[PDB]
Amino acid sequence: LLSRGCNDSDVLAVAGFALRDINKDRKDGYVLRLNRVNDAQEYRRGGLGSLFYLTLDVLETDCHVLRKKAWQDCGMRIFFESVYGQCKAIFYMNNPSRVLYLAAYNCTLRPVSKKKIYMTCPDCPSSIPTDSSNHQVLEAATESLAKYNNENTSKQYSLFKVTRASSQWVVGPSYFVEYLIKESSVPVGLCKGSLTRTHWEKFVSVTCDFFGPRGSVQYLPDLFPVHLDLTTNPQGETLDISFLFLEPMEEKLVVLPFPKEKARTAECPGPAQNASPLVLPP
Amino acid sequence: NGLRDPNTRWTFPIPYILADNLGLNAKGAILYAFEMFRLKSCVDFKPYEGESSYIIFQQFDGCWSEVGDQHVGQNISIGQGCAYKAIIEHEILHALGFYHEQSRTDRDDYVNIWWDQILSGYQHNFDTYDDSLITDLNTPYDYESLMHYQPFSFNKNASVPTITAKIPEFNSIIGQRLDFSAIDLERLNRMYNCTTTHTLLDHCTFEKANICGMIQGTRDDTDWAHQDSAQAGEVDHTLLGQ
Amino acid sequence: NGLRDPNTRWTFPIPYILADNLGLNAKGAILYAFEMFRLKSCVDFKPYEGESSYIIFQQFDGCWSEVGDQHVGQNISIGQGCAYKAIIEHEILHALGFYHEQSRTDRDDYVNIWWDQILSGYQHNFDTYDDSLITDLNTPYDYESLMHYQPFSFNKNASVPTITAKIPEFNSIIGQRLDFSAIDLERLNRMYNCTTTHTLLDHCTFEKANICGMIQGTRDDTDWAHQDSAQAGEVDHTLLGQCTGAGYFMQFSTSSGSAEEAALLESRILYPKRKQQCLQFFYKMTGSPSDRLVVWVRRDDSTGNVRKLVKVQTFQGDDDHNWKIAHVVLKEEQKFRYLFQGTKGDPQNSTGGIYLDDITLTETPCPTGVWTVRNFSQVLENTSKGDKLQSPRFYNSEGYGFGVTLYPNSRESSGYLRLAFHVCSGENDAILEWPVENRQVIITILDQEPDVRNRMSSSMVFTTSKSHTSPAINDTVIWDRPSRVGTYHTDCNCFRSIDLGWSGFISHQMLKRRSFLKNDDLIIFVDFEDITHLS
Amino acid sequence: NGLRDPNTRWTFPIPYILADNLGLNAKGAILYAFEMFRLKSCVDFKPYEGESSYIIFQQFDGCWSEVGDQHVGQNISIGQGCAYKAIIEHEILHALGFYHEQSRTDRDDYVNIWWDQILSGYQHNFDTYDDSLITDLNTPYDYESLMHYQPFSFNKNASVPTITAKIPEFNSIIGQRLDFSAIDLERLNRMYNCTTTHTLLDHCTFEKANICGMIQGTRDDTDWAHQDSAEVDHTLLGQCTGAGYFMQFSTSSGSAEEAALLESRILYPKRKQQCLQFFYKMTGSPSDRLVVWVRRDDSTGNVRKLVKVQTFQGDDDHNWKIAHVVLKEEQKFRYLFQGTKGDPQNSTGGIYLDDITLTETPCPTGVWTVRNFSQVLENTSKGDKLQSPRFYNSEGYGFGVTLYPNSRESSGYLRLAFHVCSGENDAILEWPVENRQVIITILDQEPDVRNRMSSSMVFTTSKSHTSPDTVIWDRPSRVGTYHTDCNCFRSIDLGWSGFISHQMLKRRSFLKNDDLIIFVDFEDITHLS
Ligand SMILES: *[C@@H]1O[C@H](CO[C@@H]2O[C@@H](C)[C@@H](O)[C@@H](O)[C@@H]2O)[C@@H](O[C@@H]2O[C@H](CO)[C@@H](O[C@@H]3O[C@H](CO)[C@@H](O)[C@H](O)[C@@H]3O)[C@H](O)[C@H]2NC(C)=O)[C@H](O)[C@H]1NC(C)=O
Ligand SMILES: *[C@@H]1O[C@H](CO[C@@H]2O[C@@H](C)[C@@H](O)[C@@H](O)[C@@H]2O)[C@@H](O[C@@H]2O[C@H](CO)[C@@H](O[C@@H]3O[C@H](CO)[C@@H](O)[C@H](O)[C@@H]3O)[C@H](O)[C@H]2NC(C)=O)[C@H](O)[C@H]1NC(C)=O
Ligand SMILES: *[C@@H]1O[C@H](CO)[C@@H](O[C@@H]2O[C@H](CO)[C@@H](O[C@@H]3O[C@H](CO)[C@@H](O)[C@H](O)[C@H]3NC(C)=O)[C@H](O)[C@H]2NC(C)=O)[C@H](O)[C@H]1NC(C)=O
Ligand SMILES: *[C@@H]1O[C@H](CO)[C@@H](O[C@@H]2O[C@H](CO)[C@@H](O[C@@H]3O[C@H](CO)[C@@H](O)[C@H](O)[C@H]3NC(C)=O)[C@H](O)[C@H]2NC(C)=O)[C@H](O)[C@H]1NC(C)=O
Ligand SMILES: *[C@@H]1O[C@H](CO)[C@@H](O[C@@H]2O[C@H](CO)[C@@H](O)[C@H](O)[C@H]2NC(C)=O)[C@H](O)[C@H]1NC(C)=O
Ligand SMILES: *[C@@H]1O[C@H](CO)[C@@H](O[C@@H]2O[C@H](CO)[C@@H](O)[C@H](O)[C@H]2NC(C)=O)[C@H](O)[C@H]1NC(C)=O
Ligand SMILES: *[C@@H]1O[C@H](CO)[C@@H](O[C@@H]2O[C@H](CO)[C@@H](O)[C@H](O)[C@H]2NC(C)=O)[C@H](O)[C@H]1NC(C)=O
Ligand SMILES: *[C@@H]1O[C@H](CO)[C@@H](O[C@@H]2O[C@H](CO)[C@@H](O)[C@H](O)[C@H]2NC(C)=O)[C@H](O)[C@H]1NC(C)=O
Ligand SMILES: *[C@@H]1O[C@H](CO)[C@@H](O[C@@H]2O[C@H](CO)[C@@H](O)[C@H](O)[C@H]2NC(C)=O)[C@H](O)[C@H]1NC(C)=O
Ligand SMILES: *[C@@H]1O[C@H](CO)[C@@H](O)[C@H](O)[C@H]1NC(C)=O
Ligand SMILES: *[C@@H]1O[C@H](CO)[C@@H](O)[C@H](O)[C@H]1NC(C)=O
Ligand SMILES: [Ca+2]
Ligand SMILES: [Ca+2]
Ligand SMILES: [Ca+2]
Ligand SMILES: [Ca+2]
Ligand SMILES: [Ca+2]
Ligand SMILES: [Zn+2]
Ligand SMILES: [Zn+2]
Repeated sequence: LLSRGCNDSDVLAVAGFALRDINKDRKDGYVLRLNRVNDAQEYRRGGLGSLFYLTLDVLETDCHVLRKKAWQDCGMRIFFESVYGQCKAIFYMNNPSRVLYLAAYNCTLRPVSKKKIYMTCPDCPSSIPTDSSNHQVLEAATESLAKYNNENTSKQYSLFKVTRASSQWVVGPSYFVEYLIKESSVPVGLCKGSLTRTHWEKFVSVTCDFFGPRGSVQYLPDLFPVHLDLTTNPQGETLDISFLFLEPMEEKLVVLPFPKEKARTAECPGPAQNASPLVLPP
Repeated sequence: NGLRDPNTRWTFPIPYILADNLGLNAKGAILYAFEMFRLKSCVDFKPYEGESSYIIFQQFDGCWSEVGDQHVGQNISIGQGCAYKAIIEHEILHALGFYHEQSRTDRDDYVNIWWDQILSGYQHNFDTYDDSLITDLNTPYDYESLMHYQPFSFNKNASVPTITAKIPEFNSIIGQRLDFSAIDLERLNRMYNCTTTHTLLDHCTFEKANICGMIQGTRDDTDWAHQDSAQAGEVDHTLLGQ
Repeated sequence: NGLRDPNTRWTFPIPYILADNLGLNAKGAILYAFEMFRLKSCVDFKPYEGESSYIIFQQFDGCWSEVGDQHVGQNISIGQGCAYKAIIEHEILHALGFYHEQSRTDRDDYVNIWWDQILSGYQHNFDTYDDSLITDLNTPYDYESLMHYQPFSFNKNASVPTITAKIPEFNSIIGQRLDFSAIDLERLNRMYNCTTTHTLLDHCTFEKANICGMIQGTRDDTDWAHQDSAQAGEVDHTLLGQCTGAGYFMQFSTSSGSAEEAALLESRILYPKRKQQCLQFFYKMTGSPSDRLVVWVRRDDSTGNVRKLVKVQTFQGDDDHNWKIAHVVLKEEQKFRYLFQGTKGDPQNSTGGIYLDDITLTETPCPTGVWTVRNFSQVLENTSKGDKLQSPRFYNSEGYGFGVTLYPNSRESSGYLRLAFHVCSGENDAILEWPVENRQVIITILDQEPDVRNRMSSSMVFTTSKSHTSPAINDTVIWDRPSRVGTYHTDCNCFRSIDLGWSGFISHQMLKRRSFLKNDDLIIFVDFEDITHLS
Repeated sequence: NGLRDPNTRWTFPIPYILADNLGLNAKGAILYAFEMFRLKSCVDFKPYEGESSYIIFQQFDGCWSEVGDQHVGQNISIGQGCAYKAIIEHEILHALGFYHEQSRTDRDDYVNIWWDQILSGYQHNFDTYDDSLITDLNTPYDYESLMHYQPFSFNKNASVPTITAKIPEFNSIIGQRLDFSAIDLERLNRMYNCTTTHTLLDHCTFEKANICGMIQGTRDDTDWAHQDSAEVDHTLLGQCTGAGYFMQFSTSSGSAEEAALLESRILYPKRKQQCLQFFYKMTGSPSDRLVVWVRRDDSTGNVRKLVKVQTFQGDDDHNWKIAHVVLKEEQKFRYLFQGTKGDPQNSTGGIYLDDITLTETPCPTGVWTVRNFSQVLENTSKGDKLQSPRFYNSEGYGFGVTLYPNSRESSGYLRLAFHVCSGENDAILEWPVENRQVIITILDQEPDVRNRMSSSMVFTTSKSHTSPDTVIWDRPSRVGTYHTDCNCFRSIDLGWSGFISHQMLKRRSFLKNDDLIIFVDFEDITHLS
């Protein structure tokens, strides 16, 4: 096994492509930007390419995966609601055959540390779990949806799911949300909106945009372990890859166990797109 | 409650951008808050001209500021209803390196936090900073402070206060949204070495026998009495015979 | 009256030299004047250490300064007789870029100059300056200014003033030399961007329901009331019933409950800048004689936790029920809070309580001795010319016993108060050096205002010296062992030296003005300390 | 018993880490042990700051240390009950490079080991090392050594001693836990080229005719005599003919208010605080005054600024009395004694001064002298008791000690037990009082601290100290027993059955003038948490 640098020109492109494949594979949540390659290691096989094992540092972008954008098509999210963390991925490459493939992955993500946000900006809307225990977040998304249905006479829409949420209390209870919808289907667009009550005046706002491999993502509580192996075998696993080829010739790949981070080079981790200690992973 | 590190201090005038996503009501409320700063302190504002740090005010989600001068220049948000002058003033005090008053190191001497009554996921908004991070500016904890949170902030139940003053009178006072408090100005002035307000040109109440350095003419026939408020109905306006 | 050009400003601390041509008294007085700057402003001073601009203080002809920072460094003269703090403060205000008040551009609106009464060739000392040379710092003309000339300045005839106020009442007030005026501090602060001051660490008058960020303990038994002065005969010390609905004091009742119940009034955390402080406050103990007001210090244990307790002083109920002044020497070099334990002794024998108001904490020495005369206005009327009052004996850091003689009506001039220091015999005399050779005597009539910046106290200074002698003691030094030289007083069972100090320390009209008699009483501080180490 | 290899010698200060697995009591007791090193030797200790070798003190199983400087740094264990001054001094002496005294090469000349009585699997704990591994530092074998094993060490049958001195009298003396012995300090001095201590600033018994370099005032009326014990001194009590010396100022003659200054040498304080201990008598008038002064530097390098620090008056007791004055000098100074005559017509006597000792340490917070203590032991039934006057700590907690002069728990032992007294401050103090380390010390009464081997027991007031079932250290007014004896609500008493044995109290000058001096400190150690 050859440990590789995180600033290497092949490793950088492979990580971007692998992350784009993960975003395309994902059925829910948001397109992830590659903050940097975090570790990289390679198994070499002569003329028929190599197998790469990558660890990444990553950030959540402004686009839901149902929009099907690449992460270069998407902006940096605001600091007070950034989701950040790390991915492990296994990826075959053979440029002479023009064959590139995400074999498997797992990712651990978190909302940005609530203490470190408070310290940076005390009034910033602190991010929260989107599950149905938060009645008032559901009230926020349904109020913004009701406002959108009252504004848009051509069609009417129903709440599918709430995808992101936060709140602030300065002028009063002030909730900010992103959520998915369908007409009255696969969810047809991503809504963004808010609900605020003062003791006297009340406000609602809304804007909305209309639009296998083994692996996983988890969203954990805030302060990055990642479980991943296609095999336990020290010999590695002769996994079929014949179906990758333009004529599906009989081809099988020896997947070794995931190369451990104790084999990191001094060229890892790489240079970050966003080095801020709030959202740069450990 | 001021950020100790002197690098975090602005150098006046703070250059500002108003983003065009701001309503007119929010742009005008910002410029009205600036007039209050200029009127009550040496804090000053100027339009942007390419400076290294500046505030951009925004109609983003919520109403919030990074604390102190970020030397790259920084967002402030003013969401709906934060058009109120005092909420702009509060966010600009965050921009001027000030944390919430209940986030003072000594805050537990002055306010109860009812952690059990805070919404789950929001207890950290009642964190308190150590004295290496923040100065007291040799000032007392101020319940009248604009930087203080009201009793019903981040609460589970609308009837139940998250935060209460240990002197119980001040429950009716904490988190006022009138203006800067006198101690918020005293702090702001200690933070920026302000001795003279930009717009208070003069004031006078005649309490002193030099009559605020007024003079009486001689071209006129006669003089105004400097009158002692002592006669039966004839009280001053400053003290009303109190 | 400030020199406009911002190049003429100092950068604090002002580096300084005391030349050896200054008498010890003058060196000591200059340091005392710096302590007033450090106490009332952000102005500070450091000994010289090779800076490009600095002040050197010297005993040249007369008492004078260049104006503003001369960037090569500059002389202040303090000639013989200019040792009093207000003259030093006036000269240091010249070095700090101030002109005289009657030289303001607008001065003709506020003062008459009787040009024909000025001595010939002295008309220029009354030259005004234009607004290009000088700022008003957006402040009115201040008759009470220290910079303002006295009515009799450069005058031909000793009966006739050179300069008089157009508001005729201020004829009596122009050229006060008590202290900085309130507006002189305002102008100095507007000039040098000051807001804090180096040596006022806290003060409290309780006028605000916030109680100055004081807190009440909960490991104590009860609480001090934040008592409103509205109740009959039960006023605060800040206002003494002058304002309705608005005088406040803390009161710990001792009239009911068990003995040894207590309440710990606790101040906000303080961060001292020096190794020593003086907590001054005003209090009453109208309750039981077994009631204790105890002052406590809660201090940092070096873990950032202000939990350590240190008892510093105790006070008890004499038959005097009126507002007493207290001073407590604190020695805090780490963050600390000053505390007042009120304690009930025998509530069955208390008809009252313990009271606090007018708290002031300065990072200074305390007044070494403190003397209060009750009902002074009534004393001053009742007393004949040349009659005396004598202060109780006090002991200095070195243990020299001393006191002040107050002659309320000066026989030497009508309408003046004469106030004179003497060494008392005391328990230590048999081991002290004699004659007293270099002990500076500072006497101050406290202006009873809690905020030190508001205060404009009167103070006179001398150093006990070999030159001080009288034929009444066969031409020997006055400061020799009082048993050998002084005169006996069964009034305290002491000898007391011949008394030195000023006929007309202060005038009766000046004492009445500025509310020096805040409670109609008079509080005199004395210090008496060795300045030999300045030689 | 010193490790010969010079590479094993620490270079001072020894950097230390107090690991948080130590109880507060152990942390405080280790800082107290460091003070004894700095007071009796040139050894010094500092908080750790990244140094290559260092001592980390930890609560592991029992008491142990690697011997000498291990150049990578090393553990010292201080387990349960291990947190006593002499036990900590024993383990620090191991780290400084000393083996146990019975492991000397020549030990056989001085002790018997009864091998048959050693527990099986402990034989090597009585090994002796050759003169290649060790060094006698050219000192005799010391039975009194702190590094010596107690006779019943590692025995099978608890009745039977493992180790005995060949000179049989020393068997009681061996394995003392009072503190370092003179020889141990002497061996430590030779090993670390120590010449003086860090916090013994001065001492004076006047035995030398130069009166320890003290000088008499001329800006006073009279002089102290350097009096010859022809009425005796405190250093010798007249044991030696012609050598008893003490300063005496007679007050039976002359006017009143007549005085004499005696002034020390000029002294250069290494710390902010010192304790001036001395012994004195005031057999003269009640109005005579013994005033301690400081002539400190006036900040121009001239020692002339007087500061009055304490006054002592005369009680009916005219026996030698122990004084302490806290000095707070940070610049060079003389301590001074003003003796003053009050009412000579009503003095038959004077003021006296012997055995002065100045240390750069806190003064004992409370100090109790029990007079004619041999007579007390002869008079007093088992389980009868004596109780100190009510001291107050720096925080204002009222406290005292209970002495049971004949222990009920065993023959020939004292019990000393601390208790918290009600006092004038209690209503404002926290309760229970805990994290306050009690140190009770029986003073050894040598005027030279290096000679002294004071016996000292330490504990920390704690929540775990609850008597069936509220904390003993909760507020005395409501968990203490009332005493008409001082109008005090003294609390339940905690301490040591067998603080010291009578047969040890007979020796070492613990009862130097046939009287027993107990020091107490009761100081908050919460800041060590
Ligand atoms: C009860 O307390 C009073 C004084 O306290 C006052 O009266 C109580 C009834 C309550 O109303 C308290 O709130 C109030 O403050 C004690 O009276 C004082 O006793 C002392 C000692 O005997 C007297 O001092 C002496 O005074 C003479 C001169 O008159 C001097 O020569 C002495 O040196 C000494 O100072 C004091 O005069 C006296 N004052 C009055 C007004 O009587 C009272 O003794 C006490 N009673 C009990 C039983 O505790
Ligand atoms: C003269 O001085 C004695 C004490 O001094 C001793 O006697 C002198 C004659 C000289 O020989 C000195 O060198 C010698 O030290 C005074 O006597 C003492 O007075 C006090 C105060 O009254 C007594 O204290 C009280 O005693 C009772 C018990 O008797 C206690 O209950 C009290 O609490 C309190 O302690 C003390 O006992 C007494 N001592 C003796 C031995 O008589 C004497 O008063 C003094 N006389 C004059 C006129 O100055
Ligand atoms: C408000 O007034 C304050 C004084 O009351 C100013 O505080 C001074 O600012 C100086 C920098 O402008 C500091 O100088 C630095 O001092 C440190 C040591 O403390 C040195 O390491 C630095 O090298 C030195 N910097 C330079 C350029 O020499 C002063 O120490 C500091 N004094 C105090 C008492 O804090 C504030 O700057 C001023 N603030 C504003 C916004 O006006
Ligand atoms: C009290 O506070 C004042 C602000 O309220 C300070 O005044 C500012 O000082 C700046 C220098 O520290 C001045 O900048 C310089 O201005 C001149 C023209 O006046 C230019 O030629 C210089 O290029 C420029 N300096 C640089 C480095 O470019 C400010 O003009 C000045 N502002 C005002 C409104 O006066 C005072 O300095 C301060 N004084 C004291 C004693 O603390
Ligand atoms: C204010 O916050 C916004 C985010 O809401 C920042 O704008 C982002 O900036 C990055 C870098 O140019 C882009 O990738 C994003 O697409 C931007 N997002 C949006 C919505 O504009 C902005 O830079 C911040 N400005 C300041 C002065 O702090
Ligand atoms: C909000 O808090 C109030 C006060 O704690 C709760 O009101 C009480 O509710 C009970 C039933 O649970 C009634 O029997 C009492 O009479 C109510 N008291 C008052 C003052 O009205 C209230 O239930 C809480 N609501 C929520 C949603 O938490
Ligand atoms: C100094 O001023 C006084 C007061 O104006 C002068 O006093 C006058 O003197 C004459 C006699 O020389 C008297 O007739 C007047 O009655 C005095 N006036 C007052 C008001 O008392 C004095 O003469 C002046 N002297 C000089 C040398 O100028
Ligand atoms: C102090 O003693 C402890 C053992 O009680 C040492 O800790 C062990 O160190 C080794 C080597 O690094 C580890 O393999 C063990 O797992 C550690 N055990 C425990 C219980 O922590 C410690 O290293 C010693 N320190 C020094 C400076 O001597
Ligand atoms: C411990 O040693 C003692 C003293 O040598 C032993 O005591 C003797 O025990 C026998 C019975 O075994 C008695 O007959 C003797 O009278 C005892 N002698 C004395 C002096 O008391 C004891 O047996 C030993 N115990 C153990 C456990 O070894
Ligand atoms: C002060 O004057 C009042 C009368 O107004 C009198 O009752 C009081 O006793 C006087 N106090 C003193 C100490 O003279
Ligand atoms: C101590 O013993 C002596 C006899 O040597 C006796 O006179 C004296 O009264 C005793 N004193 C005390 C305090 O027991
Ligand atoms: Ca007019
Ligand atoms: Ca209380
Ligand atoms: Ca008041
Ligand atoms: Ca002796
Ligand atoms: Ca002498
Ligand atoms: Zn805020
Ligand atoms: Zn050992």
